[PDB]
Amino acid sequence: LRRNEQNGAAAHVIAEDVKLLQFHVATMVDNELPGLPRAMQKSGRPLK
Amino acid sequence: SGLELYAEWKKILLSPERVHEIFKRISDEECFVLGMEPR
Amino acid sequence: VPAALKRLAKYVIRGFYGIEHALALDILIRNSCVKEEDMLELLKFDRKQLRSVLNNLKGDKFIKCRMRVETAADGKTTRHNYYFINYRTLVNVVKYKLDHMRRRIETDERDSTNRASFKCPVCSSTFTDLEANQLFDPMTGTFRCTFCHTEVEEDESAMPKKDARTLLARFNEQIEPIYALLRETED
Amino acid sequence: GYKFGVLAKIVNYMKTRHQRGDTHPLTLDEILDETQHLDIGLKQKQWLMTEALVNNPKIEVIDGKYAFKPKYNVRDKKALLRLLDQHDQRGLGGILLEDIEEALPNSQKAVKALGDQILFVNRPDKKKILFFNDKSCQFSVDEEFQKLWRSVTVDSMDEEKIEEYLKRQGI
Ligand SMILES: [Zn+2]
Repeated sequence: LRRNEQNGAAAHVIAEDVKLLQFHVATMVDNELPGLPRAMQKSGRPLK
Repeated sequence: SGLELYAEWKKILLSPERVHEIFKRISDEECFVLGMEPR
Repeated sequence: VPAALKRLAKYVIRGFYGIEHALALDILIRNSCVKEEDMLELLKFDRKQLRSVLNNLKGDKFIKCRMRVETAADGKTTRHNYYFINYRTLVNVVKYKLDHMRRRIETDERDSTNRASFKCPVCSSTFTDLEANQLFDPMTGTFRCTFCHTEVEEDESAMPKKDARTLLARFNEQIEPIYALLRETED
Repeated sequence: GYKFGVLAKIVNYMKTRHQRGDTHPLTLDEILDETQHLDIGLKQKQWLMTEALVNNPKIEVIDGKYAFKPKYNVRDKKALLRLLDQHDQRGLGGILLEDIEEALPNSQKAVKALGDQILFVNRPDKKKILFFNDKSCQFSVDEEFQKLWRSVTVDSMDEEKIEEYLKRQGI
């Protein structure tokens, strides 16, 4: 995201990147969010 | 809708920074009214 | 619509903004009210690239956007977008981009001072004069990090600061002309 | 189907003639003899003459005999530059480099002769779009200045906070 903002990347690129960043942060805080995908550990086991 | 906010009066996405700036603009006295200790 | 406002908008947009966006501002100048689809047809650019530029423009609120609903002869639901430039919004948005440019330079200047002078190669990190002095021992007679066991030189810090100072002067000269145009606008 | 690919073949033959270089317009019946269109019915030819020949923009009509318009396609680099200037003035937009290439021999040399006056933009299909430069106003933008621009985001700044910043800074 920092590099995209530095380069002035596409607004939709930055929007999707911010969406993924929000997803990652919220998932780290809580992996049991209602009606949202679960973050696996590349082996099918949901992260704690 | 999931983990994103939409403000509809027409309807636009509400980025976190907007809420951050609004909360910063909020004064300390209003925190007591809202039942949140400012300090 | 005095010509002075148009002159300000043209000069600022042409000198201190992007060419691809200036292409759209040209359409905005040509017509006060344009359909979004008509703006697309005039622009002759891909929808995805245009929508990226439009998202940037929406964020900066350079041009105000309104939504209008009307019933077509066929009767199928249709969504119609109108974008039009507002001088009062544009003047402030441009002016502040200008203004915050300076706050950034001042913050960089202050960070330069914030950085610590002492730096030690074996350590590979910046060190406070404080830490260097505590590491120094009166019996040994020389001041030297306790941990790495090598002398510390501060000359390396000086160089980049001097380079930045030169850049700031060039920025001031390049930004000089636009302020007179701004003054003509306030007139 | 019937009576469509034949028309396409005629139009392609016209392009082949133009790769030949015969500016002199030709008779439609002679074109049919060259393209082996005698078998086709006469009525379809008459319908083509009345409607399709006029609709086709490339086709032109002179002294009762049909041929391409030698004015439509670019012939000299100076005229290309003038056309670009007129298109910029009237908001037409740029023209496709593939069409300009088939129009004009050594179009790439023409563009090299243009140099700075002509601005070319790449496209995913590799087609090149050309825009005239503005002589009246010339400006230079430096990369460091563009970066210092780029970081700052007014979208972060809230409109009321905008008018408030002006009022605070006492002006
Ligand atoms: Zn050390």
